[PDB]
Amino acid sequence: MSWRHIRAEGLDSSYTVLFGKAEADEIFQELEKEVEYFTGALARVQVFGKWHSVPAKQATYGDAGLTYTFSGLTLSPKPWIPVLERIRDHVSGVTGQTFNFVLINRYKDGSDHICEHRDDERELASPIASVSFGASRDFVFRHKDSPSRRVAVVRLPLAHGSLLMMNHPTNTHWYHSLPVRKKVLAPRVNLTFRKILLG
DNA sequence: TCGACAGTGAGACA
DNA sequence: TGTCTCATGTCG
Ligand SMILES: [Mg+2]
Repeated sequence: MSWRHIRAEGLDSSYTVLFGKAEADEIFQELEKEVEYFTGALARVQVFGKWHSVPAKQATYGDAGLTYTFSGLTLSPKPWIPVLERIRDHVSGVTGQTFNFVLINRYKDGSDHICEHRDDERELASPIASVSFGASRDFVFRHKDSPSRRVAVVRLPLAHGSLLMMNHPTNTHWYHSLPVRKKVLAPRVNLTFRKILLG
């Protein structure tokens, strides 16, 4: 496989094109058709007098019997459906890793974005694999100390059919964003595969 | 609650 | 002047 290695102080990611266009088109259509997102209908749930947010506008699938936590609650993901198994297997096939969980986000146009954040490290093992379909969207890495010092910025279009692996310690020293882009009008679907520890 | 996203001011440039 | 990009406040 042909990989672009994105390297900098505390940043190890690599990027490749996982699926050719024909196949990326097919899979995208199947995703749009088949994935079931949480609606907005239920925002919060309260226990012991303290509220807890409930996932909205995302879908989670994973292995039977698995549980993950979210905003303090413990959930079960939907069991895998075939298009996701197909995608998981290609990722596995090209990295040597296994994954038991995927978080799917849909960005219906360039107004949908994600603000700077660092993944919830607490429940993970190991590399996060991010697979993109639909419209190309720029993805941005900013160092968590850049205020103290001035560290470089790294900017990467995540293209249709692509795979971005984020390996240690990329998620420890750098925040990530998917910034707004008005010019972009078509939707993007992103799949983030993880391995949730049984411990 | 605290996580997703609304809101906003500075700067760029058309 | 108008839209965009970058980098604290709110609320369910
Ligand atoms: Mg993330």
